[PDB]
Amino acid sequence: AKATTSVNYASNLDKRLPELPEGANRAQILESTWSTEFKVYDSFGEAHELQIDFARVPGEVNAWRATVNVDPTNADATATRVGIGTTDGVQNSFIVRFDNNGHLASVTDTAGNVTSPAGQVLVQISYNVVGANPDEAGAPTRHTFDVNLGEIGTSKNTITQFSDKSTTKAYEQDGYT
Repeated sequence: AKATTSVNYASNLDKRLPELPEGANRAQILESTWSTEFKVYDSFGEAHELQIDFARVPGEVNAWRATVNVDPTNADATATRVGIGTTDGVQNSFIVRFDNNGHLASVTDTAGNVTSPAGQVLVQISYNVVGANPDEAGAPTRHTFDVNLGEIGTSKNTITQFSDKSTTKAYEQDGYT
């Protein structure tokens, strides 16, 4: 068994999606969110569900908040965290921003850590592997891997924000059982 080390995403987020309204109902939450899921693997051979939900940042054009959880039905226990270069001092969301052409521009985590202005965009992810024996100090054992959103400034194999149907999804990961 090989633990996942990278998950690659591509495809589009519809620039025209409505912002989530104040006191949204069930149908309104669904309408304002693009939800994605994909299977990753831990080092013990077990599969986990990686869920990333995207929604526009109210009040900032070309900006979306992505909320990430491994195993949504156990998300309190997995305590997923995401960051740029780290998963310490951070929550489980990031803001992805696009330029006026619809192309990826930056990702910023909840601590303010931000991608370089050019090149590939990697978001580090970690979560507790539940049931795994804790570590030396007793802390829960975690699995870390990257989410690769593509190359800044290009549409090929990269997440985009055009005025077109939402299609963003994970296309590949590298672990297996």
